[PDB]
Amino acid sequence: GFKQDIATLRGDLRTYAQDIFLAFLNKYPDEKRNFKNYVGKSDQELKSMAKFGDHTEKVFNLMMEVADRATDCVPLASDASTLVQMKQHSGLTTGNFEKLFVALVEYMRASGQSFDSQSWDRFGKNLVSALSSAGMK
Ligand code: HEM
Ligand SMILES: Oc1c(F)cccc1F
Repeated sequence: GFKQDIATLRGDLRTYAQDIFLAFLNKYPDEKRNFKNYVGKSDQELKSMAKFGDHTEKVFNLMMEVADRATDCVPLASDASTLVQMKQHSGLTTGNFEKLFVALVEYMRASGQSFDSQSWDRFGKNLVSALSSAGMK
């Protein structure tokens, strides 16, 4: 289930962090509007670019801590506040987060693996609600 999935993802974190973010950017090409540096690059090129590797691993590190601190796929209000109050997310709306989690869930569905995709889908919808509650537009 959800907790084991966090351990699975952490066990190959750099490869999952990259592959899931790339699934997000390729499913939602207009999301590159927040990532000008990424435009006109193939996956393999992105995975050579220093800000890409470092950003993707920092997102997935923090994602997994918020998932690990959740109860029944419901994130802490404190983690939602932190995410809202981040200077880097100045531009962002919950729709950015909804899309990341749709891609994650669809990546998990297509994997050969026994990920609890139901629980990640629930986690993403609960995170979006929390973010709204904490001030994100
Ligand atoms: C659970 C979900 C997410 C977590 C935990 C998270 C976490 C983080 C963290 C820790 C940073 C700081 C990275 C750094 O600059 O060192 C960051 C930066 C950033 N995040 Fe997020 N993030 C999430 C979702 C999103 C989404 C969905 C977007 C855009 C669609 C986004 C866009 C950014 C951008 C643009 C930056 C800084 C500029 C750059 O990418 O280089 N984040 N995020
Ligand atoms: O505690 C944190 C951070 F330090 C960064 C992003 C999200 C989060 F919940």
